[PDB]
Amino acid sequence: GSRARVYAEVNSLRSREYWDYEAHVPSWGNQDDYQLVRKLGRGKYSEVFEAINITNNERVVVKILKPVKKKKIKREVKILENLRGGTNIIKLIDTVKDPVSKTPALVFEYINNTDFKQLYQILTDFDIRFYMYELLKALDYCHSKGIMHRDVKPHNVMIDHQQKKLRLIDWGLAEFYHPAQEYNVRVASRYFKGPELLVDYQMYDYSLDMWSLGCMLASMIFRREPFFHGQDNYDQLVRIAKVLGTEELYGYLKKYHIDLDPHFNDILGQHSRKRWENFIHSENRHLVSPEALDLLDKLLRYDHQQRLTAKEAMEHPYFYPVVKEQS
Ligand SMILES: C=CCOc1cccc2c1-c1c(c3c(n1C(C)C)CCCC3=O)C2=O
Repeated sequence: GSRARVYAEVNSLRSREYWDYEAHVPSWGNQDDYQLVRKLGRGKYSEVFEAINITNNERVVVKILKPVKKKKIKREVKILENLRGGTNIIKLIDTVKDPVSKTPALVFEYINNTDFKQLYQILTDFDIRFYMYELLKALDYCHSKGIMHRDVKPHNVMIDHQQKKLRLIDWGLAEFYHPAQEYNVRVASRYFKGPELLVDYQMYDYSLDMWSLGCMLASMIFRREPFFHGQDNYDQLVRIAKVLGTEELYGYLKKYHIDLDPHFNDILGQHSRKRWENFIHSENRHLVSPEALDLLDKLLRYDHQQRLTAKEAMEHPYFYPVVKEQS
């Protein structure tokens, strides 16, 4: 089997009520205090609005939850409660219901997001270090709280590039980590799915989020977004293997006794592991240092166990300029 190298037992060591979200009873406040201003987006199970609290004029974001198992709602609510105060985790202001329909909604702090497509073409070297460090604070926090996000991607990382504020949003796929538990591999967005998901390995952990973070780092330093652009879940693994290597994939599978869907036989081909320097060219050279490549190499690894933890990544020399500035 497999276990997280960090925070493996932290839910076991807490009160059952911490992680037994099905038993959680939220306190549902009154949505009538909020005026919806504009639609910001629509997810598979929610729609999101900018809003104003009419009682105090606070600008907020209201996530109206579409009908789903109330179990999934309790999970997201309990996770957000447990993460209260966490650095760079979106702040849950309240849990409310339409007082007539009883439809639930989550009220979050507002962030003035700069859409990532334009932003990621204009970041400086220091900006990338800064924002990756801020995102790592959120991941180390949630991992330390026994929670895997399972959907790290640019669309879930709100960045106010004027105030230099970052928040990790959309905890609707997040789950509690318990050692030896088998999890659904149908999580994360295609381009950010770790190889463990793509090969149907269910005994994954916090390190899934570190793969996704590595994908984001690669896209920022190299200016190829998304970095691994699969056409489907099968092709996603092929795109990874064309960089990390096919023999290297097979060694990973063998180590964890992972069975490979035979449809991969016709599409993986044979590929040597590539040097990360191969992705450097005149348009991105100013963003790519030895430190950046060393960090990236330690995140984008097949073996989920040997990827850096969020804390190990934060301690890497790549972030020394950020730490010194935050003196
Ligand atoms: C214009 C962008 C700002 O958007 C914000 C800002 C603050 C807080 C949140 C969002 C947000 C949330 C959620 C979603 N957005 C957006 C991306 C549409 C979509 C998926 C579900 C979700 O939770 C926030 O919590």
